[PDB]
Amino acid sequence: TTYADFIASGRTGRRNAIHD
Amino acid sequence: GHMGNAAAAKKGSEQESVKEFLAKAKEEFLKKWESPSQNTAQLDHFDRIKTLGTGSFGRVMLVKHKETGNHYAMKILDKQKVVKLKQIEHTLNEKRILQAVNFPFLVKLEFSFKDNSNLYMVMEYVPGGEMFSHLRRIGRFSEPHARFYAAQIVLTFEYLHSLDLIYRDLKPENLLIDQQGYIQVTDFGFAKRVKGRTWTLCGTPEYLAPEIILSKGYNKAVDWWALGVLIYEMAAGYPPFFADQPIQIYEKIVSGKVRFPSHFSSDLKDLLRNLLQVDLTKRFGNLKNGVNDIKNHKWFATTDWIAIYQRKVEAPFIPKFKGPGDTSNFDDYEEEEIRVSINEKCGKEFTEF
Ligand SMILES: C[C@@H]1CNCCN1S(=O)(=O)c1cccc2cnccc12
Repeated sequence: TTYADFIASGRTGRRNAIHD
Repeated sequence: GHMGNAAAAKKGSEQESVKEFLAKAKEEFLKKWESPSQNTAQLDHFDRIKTLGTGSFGRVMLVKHKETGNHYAMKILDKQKVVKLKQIEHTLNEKRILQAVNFPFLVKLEFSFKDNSNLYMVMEYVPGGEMFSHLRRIGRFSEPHARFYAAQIVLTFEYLHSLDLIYRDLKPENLLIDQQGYIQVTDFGFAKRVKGRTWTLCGTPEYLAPEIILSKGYNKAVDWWALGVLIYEMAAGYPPFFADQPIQIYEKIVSGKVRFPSHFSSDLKDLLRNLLQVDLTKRFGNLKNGVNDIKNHKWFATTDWIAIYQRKVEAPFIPKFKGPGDTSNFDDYEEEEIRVSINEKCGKEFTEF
């Protein structure tokens, strides 16, 4: 599922801005 | 047509009143922008209680004002680290913007000061925590719930853009929920006063507009793209473009393809296709009709914009609140004392703070 793909991305936590 | 005479006259008058409000708000902003405040408190006026958040910038602590007993959120920046990170202009800009703006969904700077080692910005304490945490916990927000938050962002960007401020940092991580369930926007380091175009690569991968990724000159329409990402993520529980690595996210963003959960309403999909529009000549918020294309869209037909501004709408969600100083809606962090050097650091660079 799309939700499963989201979990698989590893980007479910707080996301940093580019400069970091 | 779509509106009878009474409805059309009401909408026309409402849009004219917005213009009148914004003209006065710009006058008030420019007065404060030209004459900022400074040195309105000192460190031993506050007891430090708990760290609420950390970043490369420094940290934000819950503090209690001794004289009044009021709680506040105190942002502490290490001057030497700000310099090493090339963030002098951003830090001075954040403070200058915060002291000059005034809007019910923008956090209020109550005090600022500096000492030998650090810079301090003391803001009202917003006890409900980040939207991010509530969204991941609940999973997704209903369309009425997402719409209540979205309306506040639309009005906030309408205000900021009238002042020629581009925000550039929208995401659930950067939105707090207050005691009445309304939104507070806090971070202005990446905001810029630009009437025309600007060119800096900045933001968060999932929320970047295509024209930023493609290294173009861009304008305030990047904020309306980001609103589209935010509405999508609030209503789905995940953003429209994601992948293992940022370069793969960017390929998706620029492709012009977006897919929706089957539970999205047709009205929501129509709005999102017009906000997540790669073609700038077609993106809502960037057309002749301006913000009105968004505010008058069918998905917002039940929104009473004045009632949202006046905070008279009952919020769909009230965070848990046990009393002043309750920190249960924030994370736990390792505490670290704040040392003040006997020697002033970086005085020249921060002379305007
Ligand atoms: C995520 C937000 C924004 N990014 C920086 C870190 N913070 S914060 O530490 O929560 C924070 C910042 C500003 C004012 C605040 C007022 N009340 C509570 C917390 C506050």
